[PDB]
Amino acid sequence: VPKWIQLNNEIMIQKDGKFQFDKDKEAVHSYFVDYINQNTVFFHNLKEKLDYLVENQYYEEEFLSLYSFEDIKEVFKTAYAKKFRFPSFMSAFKFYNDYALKTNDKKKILERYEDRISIVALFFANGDTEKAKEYVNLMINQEYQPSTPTFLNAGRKRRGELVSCFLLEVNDSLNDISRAIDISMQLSKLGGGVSLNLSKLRAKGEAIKDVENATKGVVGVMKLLDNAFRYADQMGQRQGSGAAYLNIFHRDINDFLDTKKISADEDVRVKTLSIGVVIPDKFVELAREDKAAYVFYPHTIYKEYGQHMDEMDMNEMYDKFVDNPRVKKEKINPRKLLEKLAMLRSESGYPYIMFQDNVNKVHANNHISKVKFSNLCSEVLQASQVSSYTDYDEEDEIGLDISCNLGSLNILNVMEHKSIEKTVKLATDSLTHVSETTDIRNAPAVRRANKAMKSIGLGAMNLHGYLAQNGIAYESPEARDFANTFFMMVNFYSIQRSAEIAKEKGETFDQYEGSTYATGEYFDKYVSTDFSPKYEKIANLFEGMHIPTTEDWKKLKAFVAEHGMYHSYRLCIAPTGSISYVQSSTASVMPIMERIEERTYGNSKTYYPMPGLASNNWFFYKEAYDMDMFKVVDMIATIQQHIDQGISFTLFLKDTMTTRDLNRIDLYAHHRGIKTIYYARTK
Amino acid sequence: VPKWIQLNNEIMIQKDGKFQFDKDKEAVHSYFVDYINQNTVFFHNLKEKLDYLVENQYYEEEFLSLYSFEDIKEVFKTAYAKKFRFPSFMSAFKFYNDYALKTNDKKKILERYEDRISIVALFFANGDTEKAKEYVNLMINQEYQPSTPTFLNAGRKRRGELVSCFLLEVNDSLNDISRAIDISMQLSKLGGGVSLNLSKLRAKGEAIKDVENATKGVVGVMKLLDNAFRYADQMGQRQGSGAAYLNIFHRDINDFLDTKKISADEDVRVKTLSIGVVIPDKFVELAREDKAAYVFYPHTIYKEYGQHMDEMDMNEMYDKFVDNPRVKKEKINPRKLLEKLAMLRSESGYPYIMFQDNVNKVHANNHISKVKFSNLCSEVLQASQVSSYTDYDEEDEIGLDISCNLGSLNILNVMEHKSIEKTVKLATDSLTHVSETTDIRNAPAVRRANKAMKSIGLGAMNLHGYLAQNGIAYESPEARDFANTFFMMVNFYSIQRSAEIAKEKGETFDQYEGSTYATGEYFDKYVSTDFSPKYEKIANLFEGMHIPTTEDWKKLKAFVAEHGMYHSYRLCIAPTGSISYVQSSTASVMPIMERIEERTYGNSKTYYPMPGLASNNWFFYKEAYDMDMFKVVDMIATIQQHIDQGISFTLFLKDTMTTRDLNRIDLYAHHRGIKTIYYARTK
Amino acid sequence: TVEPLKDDDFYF
Amino acid sequence: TVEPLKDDDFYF
Ligand SMILES: Nc1ncnc2c1ncn2[C@@H]1O[C@H](COP(=O)(O)OP(=O)(O)OP(=O)(O)O)[C@@H](O)[C@H]1O
Ligand SMILES: Nc1ncnc2c1ncn2[C@@H]1O[C@H](COP(=O)(O)OP(=O)(O)OP(=O)(O)O)[C@@H](O)[C@H]1O
Ligand SMILES: Cc1cn([C@H]2C[C@H](O)[C@@H](COP(=O)(O)OP(=O)(O)OP(=O)(O)O)O2)c(=O)[nH]c1=O
Ligand SMILES: Cc1cn([C@H]2C[C@H](O)[C@@H](COP(=O)(O)OP(=O)(O)OP(=O)(O)O)O2)c(=O)[nH]c1=O
Ligand SMILES: Nc1nc2c(ncn2[C@@H]2O[C@H](COP(=O)(O)OP(=O)(O)O)[C@@H](O)[C@H]2O)c(=O)[nH]1
Ligand SMILES: Nc1nc2c(ncn2[C@@H]2O[C@H](COP(=O)(O)OP(=O)(O)O)[C@@H](O)[C@H]2O)c(=O)[nH]1
Ligand SMILES: [Mg+2]
Ligand SMILES: [Mg+2]
Repeated sequence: VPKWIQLNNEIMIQKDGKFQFDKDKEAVHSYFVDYINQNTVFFHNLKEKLDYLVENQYYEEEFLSLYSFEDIKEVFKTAYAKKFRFPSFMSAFKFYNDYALKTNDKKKILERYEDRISIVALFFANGDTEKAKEYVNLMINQEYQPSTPTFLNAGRKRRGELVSCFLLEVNDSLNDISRAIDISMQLSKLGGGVSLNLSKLRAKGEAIKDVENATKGVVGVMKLLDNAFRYADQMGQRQGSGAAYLNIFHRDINDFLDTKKISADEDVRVKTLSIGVVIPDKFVELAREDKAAYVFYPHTIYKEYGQHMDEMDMNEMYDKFVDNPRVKKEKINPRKLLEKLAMLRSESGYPYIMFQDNVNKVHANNHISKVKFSNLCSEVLQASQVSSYTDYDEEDEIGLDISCNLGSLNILNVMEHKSIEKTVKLATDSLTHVSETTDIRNAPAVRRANKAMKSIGLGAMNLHGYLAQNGIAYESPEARDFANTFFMMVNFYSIQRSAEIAKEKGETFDQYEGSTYATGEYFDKYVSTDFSPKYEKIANLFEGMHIPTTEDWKKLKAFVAEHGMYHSYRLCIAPTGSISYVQSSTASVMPIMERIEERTYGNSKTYYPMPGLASNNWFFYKEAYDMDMFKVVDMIATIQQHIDQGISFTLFLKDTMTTRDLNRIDLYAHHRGIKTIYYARTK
Repeated sequence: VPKWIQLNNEIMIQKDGKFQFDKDKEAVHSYFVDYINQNTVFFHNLKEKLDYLVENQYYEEEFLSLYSFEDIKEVFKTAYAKKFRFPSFMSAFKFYNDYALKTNDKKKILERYEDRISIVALFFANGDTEKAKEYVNLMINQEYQPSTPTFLNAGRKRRGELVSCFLLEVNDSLNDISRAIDISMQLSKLGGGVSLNLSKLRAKGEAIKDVENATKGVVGVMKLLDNAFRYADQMGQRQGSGAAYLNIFHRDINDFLDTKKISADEDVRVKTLSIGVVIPDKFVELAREDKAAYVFYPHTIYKEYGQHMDEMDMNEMYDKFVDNPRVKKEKINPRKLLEKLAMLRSESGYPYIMFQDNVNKVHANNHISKVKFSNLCSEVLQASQVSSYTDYDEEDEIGLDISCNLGSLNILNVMEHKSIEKTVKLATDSLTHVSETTDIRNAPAVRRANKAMKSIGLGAMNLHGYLAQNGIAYESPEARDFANTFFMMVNFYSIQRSAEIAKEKGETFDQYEGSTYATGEYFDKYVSTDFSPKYEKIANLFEGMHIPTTEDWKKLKAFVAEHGMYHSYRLCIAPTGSISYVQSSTASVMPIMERIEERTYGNSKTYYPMPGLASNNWFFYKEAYDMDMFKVVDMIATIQQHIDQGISFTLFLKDTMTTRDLNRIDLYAHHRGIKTIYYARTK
Repeated sequence: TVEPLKDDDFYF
Repeated sequence: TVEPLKDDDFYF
């Protein structure tokens, strides 16, 4: 075994009844000295390194040409002036195995952490030396973390897309379905995950040009999408991941769920296609009263009313559909469907549960469209318009398709530096640059919506790490108070930066005037309620930082009304997975699954304690499965009220908790305002 | 049991040791009197019938508007003036179960045979009453049978397309693969079989933009196309049948062949994709000499030479590929690969063996393109150009994708009427009309090739039936002499009609000037060799008919040089396994599989004696399995020399014969000039 | 288990 | 029944 791995295994070797947590720093030192410093290509100067990387098609030349070499050298000096040291071996291992640039033969390492960060900052700044140095300070302090696509591929020629997600609306036509397959493959080859809304597709047994019982339902389209994502497997290095979302009132909802059953035959089962279920409040009401529900055939509704099933408010039009003889449906049991959802999530973790009315109750851009579906990570909730892809040599009607411009704030490092405002504004600027520089030619709706909506996703991570390292239990009300204050601050400064960008560019996002930002309805709870901490301990955490008040929110509302808002969406909390290791952070705002992660790499067993774990804060780092899921729902809903998009909310379930417990958690999440539920992780 | 089925069941009940073949006429009479007349809705006059069918979306009003009602009435009268009587129960059963128009509830019969024929004739004539009556006489005499799509869907509103088959060239890109999937689903929606050329797709383990060993080969595309055809399976009326063709020098040839293995896992196994293998003469040369052969990576050849592997001459470029270090390849054993082909055909009937050099040595349009693959029935051998489908908002380079409009001559009825010339010319006119009226908006290359090439397929059937009813053994040299003479006359009159159409319309098919028709190379063997019958018995069959002599062929060659040719391709012999029953004809030019076919439709077995089978000609109707396959190869090669496209040549093998016998038959077919081999049926 | 829902799991 | 090609089968 290697020396660093052997030293890492001494974490679990307990002496005097305590874990040898100090051995981890020795593991980082051994790892670097024995592997990294030996297998990193070193050049006589930064000029030679840059020439080698651009000439050998490792870096793009366009973004480096915006700076003189003096500016680039100063930026790299700023990155290395911090003298950043990885505090855990797993952080360095993750970076130098996944995100560090390597030679074409993968034998050596071309990029350090201070090199990847410098290149990403130079990409973000776009010719500005001071902005590049600010980004370098932001990332080397680990206050803000660009998403895995953005961090990996910024300024590199051998890349994919910096966009993490692609949310596609699939219209009810063979041409539209074929274009959905094409766009799904063209966006999977770019690396980003693709989510598709299949609620517009007509159900099984529907008519294709007045011949009845002709359709095979959305399950055939899921088969096509699953094989399309399998084909676009990105070399197999990361398997093609795709999501499919269906409204729970869609007739195919039972067959939609039947594909995730283990007992399901290979003739119906889909493997690479994750599934999500969109649940309007009407379904929850029907389940609550234990009255028979109806799943409708979408094409009958489209023929009768001229509008798609998912474009109509089901809370208002459910009765109209039911008493309509020209609308086809079959009676179902909403409580039986809820139990089926609970057991499917217990067995496989699917489907993602999207509470449509919870999303659209506080959705700012309902005028553009209601949020009909979420992304593969079940955290992006944006307005989308379907695209009517017509026959060849006929002009297509291009709609709006959602894309992830993701970035995560490290709550621990953000609040240690007392720079919530600066970090949020710089992250918003970086995400704006990523959205602007994204130009996807094979996805027309994605490109059009990226140009028009200018939506970005600014998430946060290391919530549990910050709370445990500050002596706050995740389920404690003080933790919820801190999350309320912190995410209200984040929302305030994200809105402020969006309005500042709109003022400086003279343009807002498309159809901004109809949004609640323009009408001032979005800021109602912010100008009516004070989100300052209610606990003295929590208020001390924000000391040295100006917490926005009701009057400050009124000034921000006036500023937005006068100048507009550049981004339709700004905040969405992604799961923050493999990049959380590099930032030495807990994943997302979720609680930690295990105090010490047991990971297998090759023939070695590697251990990763969560950052800041020690004897004093051992019980503050409570495992997620040990937590009360209701209090985690409370925490997320406290965070959710300050996030305009959704949060990737994973349910951590014990083996002893039945499907009724999972359904209770789901219904409490719906009752508390949770927008989406990502996963049901059973231990 | 129905009375007609019970009377048909009396065929095998032998009295006096002889089959009761006279019971089939009783069976058809009972069928009509007790089911068809009772379940046929009758109108007071033809005006009421036409009005009801047009108003109820059964007929197109456009094609009936070019005729005054008196003209349509007289066309119907001359259709019923024949007083056509079906000779067998199976003919009427097949027609009134598969092609006769029925009401929306499929409970009553709206179309007689004479009404289907009248409607198809009125569609063919396009405003000409005399031509409509000529078509009516042609079809009611059963001299010419339009293909199943044409016969079933001519003049109907609830119709797909009149084209029986489509051939798509798939280029080596994700855009082209996605568009190929889209076009395959669109054309399967239209009801026609789709064949795809996967030889341009780069091999498994190839590089995608400097990313090496990332491709899944052609097998991933086979999985995509298989699921596309399953999805677009014509709603379940008939399972979506698609074809994939790959050159035998493609690297994925073994993976391509392994898809049909029973032992193959579901992750590599296709189920609705028929597979075909294109064998150049170079492969046969390598197998004969037992030298180790190399299958090549297509993308390496494209990078080195700028042309796709199937676009270059294998016989010339093989040594250059092998001696090229930049062309990646893997060593195979051509004889072991031939044995694998033979065992695959023995176990499953796949692949379709296509001898590329046997096609291109007599291919008239090699200047346009070599024939790189065949159709789903391995009989459509036409030049095709690949379409370079670019990104969205980028103009695509549309090529030529083969569309085949099929039609069959009933050799028995054509010869008994002594009307080879008139039948061939009228069939050519009808196929030209079908090609002209056919437009496909979702397949740009199919539409472009239909407009430019104007290629039609005029097949033939009831060869074995005519020979046996004339006391000629199918394997006898007299049968081959008759096939030679009859198909030489068919080719002569097809060329004459094509030249007459080109003269009347003033236009030839695109790139006609570079074809052998314009240069006269096509007519060399016709102006040099006399194809009159060498046997007095065969020559007596053509009594009262002018057999084209050498001087007549010289005159036709001069006429073609002066006026051109309207159709790039005219003759192609399809299996015609379904319409053969209605016409009381043996399927294709193939020998009969069984003297009395046993068929189960429901809970009752329905025996079908061969057309004209009796006691005096029992041994002339020799079953194809008992026949020498070398003699059948000789027959097909005699026919093939007068057919510009291919022939659906099915190999009928006994279980006693090994894979070496199958390989011997394959190599004899290659040596005798057979272009394609369809199936290997084992008894 | 597969414990079914009751009327009291829909109010909190 | 796999029977190997033994040559003389490519000549007729
Ligand atoms: N714990 C660590 N985390 C990250 N990088 C490390 C770590 N330990 C060593 N390195 C890397 O290895 C190099 C040499 O390791 P070492 O600890 O001996 O450095 P040093 O020269 O003593 O430190 P300094 O430059 O801070 O004076 C460092 O410059 C750094 O790039
Ligand atoms: N063998 C058959 N083939 C086709 N149609 C048939 C056949 N037998 C009966 N029919 C149909 O049933 C009807 C009644 O049969 P039948 O032969 O008694 O009629 P028909 O017109 O009086 O006969 P004929 O041709 O001797 O004048 C026919 O007009 C025809 O429509
Ligand atoms: C994207 C992708 C391509 N391919 C294969 C199939 C196509 O025939 C082949 C062509 O891909 P292309 O789409 O042409 O790749 P590219 O144009 O971006 O780069 P390059 O032209 O240099 O190749 O790649 C896969 O097998 N799987 C995949 O996921
Ligand atoms: C062609 C085809 C369509 N469909 C379904 C999926 C599509 O959502 C739906 C629409 O297909 P369309 O392409 O819209 O077919 P159409 O326009 O002829 O039908 P209509 O005019 O009645 O709208 O039909 C299948 O399920 N299988 C098929 O093979
Ligand atoms: N010399 C060198 N510097 C690098 C390399 N990669 C990143 N750097 C950083 O880029 C900055 C420029 O260093 P350098 O060109 O050597 O400046 P110099 O000391 O004045 O010669 C330094 O702060 C380095 O930390 C490399 O491969 N070689
Ligand atoms: N009357 C009638 N004739 C039909 C129908 N379908 C096809 N036909 C044929 O169309 C032709 C129409 O001629 P018809 O109107 O009957 O002339 P009539 O005998 O002088 O009244 C006839 O020869 C029929 O064989 C139908 O439903 N009713
Ligand atoms: Mg449609
Ligand atoms: Mg390409």
